[PDB]
Amino acid sequence: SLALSLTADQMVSALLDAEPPILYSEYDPTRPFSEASMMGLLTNLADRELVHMINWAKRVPGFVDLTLHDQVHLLECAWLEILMIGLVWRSMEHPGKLLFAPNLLLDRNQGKCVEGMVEIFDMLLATSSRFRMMNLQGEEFVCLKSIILLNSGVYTFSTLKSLEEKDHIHRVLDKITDTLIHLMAKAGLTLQQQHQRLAQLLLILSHIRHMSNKGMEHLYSMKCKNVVPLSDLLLEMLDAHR
Amino acid sequence: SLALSLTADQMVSALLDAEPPILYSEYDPTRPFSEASMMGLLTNLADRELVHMINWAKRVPGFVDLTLHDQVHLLECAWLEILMIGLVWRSMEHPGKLLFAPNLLLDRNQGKCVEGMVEIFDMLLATSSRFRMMNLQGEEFVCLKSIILLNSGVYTFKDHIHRVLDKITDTLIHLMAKAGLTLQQQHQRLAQLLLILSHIRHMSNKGMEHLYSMKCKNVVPLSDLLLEMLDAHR
Amino acid sequence: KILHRLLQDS
Amino acid sequence: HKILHRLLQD
Ligand SMILES: O=S1(=O)CC(c2ccc(O)cc2)=C(c2ccc(O)cc2)C1
Ligand SMILES: O=S1(=O)CC(c2ccc(O)cc2)=C(c2ccc(O)cc2)C1
Repeated sequence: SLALSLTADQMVSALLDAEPPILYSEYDPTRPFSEASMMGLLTNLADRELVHMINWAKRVPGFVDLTLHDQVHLLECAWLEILMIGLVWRSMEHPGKLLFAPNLLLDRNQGKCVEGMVEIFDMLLATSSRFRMMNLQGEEFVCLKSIILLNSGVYTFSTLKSLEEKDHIHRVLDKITDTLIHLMAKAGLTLQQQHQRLAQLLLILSHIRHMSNKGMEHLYSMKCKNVVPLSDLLLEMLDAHR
Repeated sequence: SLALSLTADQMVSALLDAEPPILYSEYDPTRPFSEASMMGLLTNLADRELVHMINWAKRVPGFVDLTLHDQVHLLECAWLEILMIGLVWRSMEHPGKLLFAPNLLLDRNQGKCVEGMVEIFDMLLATSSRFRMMNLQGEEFVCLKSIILLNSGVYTFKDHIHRVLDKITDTLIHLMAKAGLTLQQQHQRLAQLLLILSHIRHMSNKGMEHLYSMKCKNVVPLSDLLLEMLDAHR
Repeated sequence: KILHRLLQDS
Repeated sequence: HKILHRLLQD
């Protein structure tokens, strides 16, 4: 298809070109935050980011080739992982802080305004500290983010033709793997340093999955508690994870 | 450190030598299963498996080098992942079935005997078919399991753990090179294996909340060791 | 299904 | 986390 014939530098350029924008929040520094107000800004922010992510997913090489129900499944399972790694990525050059928006840069002390948030806050910070220590590159970021979209839901899909579409997902994933190796070779990394860094990057996705699962329970805790109003799309993505 | 010194073949043999044994289920409730009897068999089995896992971890190269608090943190974070990847591994040549014990082989219909269990059952069977589809080797399996132990709790703290993690990467690549796979085939299979760990973590989180439900539902009393491991995820 | 709608936008 | 302490020290 389109993604299979695509080269490494063309894979990178397609992903780099499909990046969603950085959005601003309605945050007013004149007033101090509360649990309801802070959680209202983050929920409003994620809801708007969700819209851009869905159209970003449509531009990931291979995602169009899938059926609409398979596209829904991957996004239903990966949406918070993708929001989180994007948050971690743009927070990379702000140690000890999470850049939710250019006008919203929070400490872990401010994250205490929301119950249970500080645990997920520290996990997001440690991941961003890990990206900084690894000096993660933007070309590697877009590859990892596309891997999350294609991988996080592929093990919850029994036709042989079902197999054919699933084997297509593994075919695109193998291509993105080749693209990551292609990038590391250009940076002057030895073959040993290439496999090692590839392992380090993919092992972070395990922790990102963990953050998303812990984050999924935190959002479901506030849907029933009704502490902050959740948008219609977010409540729909939340019921996918039950 | 002592784990960075030995070679890849030496690393594989040290991991294969430390493999815990396959334990048997209790033959006492060997009748057809209710929700309480099945949960009692798996709780008892998992509790006894935990004891062997803790001693298996001490034989993981580089694990003893860590402090006791660091050993406690890694085992607290990974114990259900490690139990699950072991269950998936020994269920490989039993497609459509999960071999909890040699005398306790179950399919997804029997998993429905417990509330909320069939969902975790299907994710476990899906992991087993993936290992079978990939033809996962025992030397690869012991590498993934050690990676889970050292990696799952490392970002909740360090530099020595990553060096041992890099060593198991070198060991994984060494195994695939012996199998004749090309360079492109080596870093694609490395990627495919490590991406499964993301799904095994997902199963652990879904399993963790499921074991918390039946703790509160109190379908079966949990051992003090299992309670302490479950409380670490709260 | 809002996700199904947003995905099926031409 | 005390039982895990004992088993790790035998
Ligand atoms: O886990 S969080 O605290 C972080 C986070 C988030 C992550 C990225 C965003 O762009 C916006 C929000 C969260 C979020 C919050 C509400 C929501 O509906 C979706 C994600 C929660
Ligand atoms: O998530 S489970 O259903 C799977 C599982 C398990 C997994 C592997 C084992 O060797 C033993 C038990 C479970 C287990 C069950 C009871 C328990 O007390 C601890 C783990 C639960």
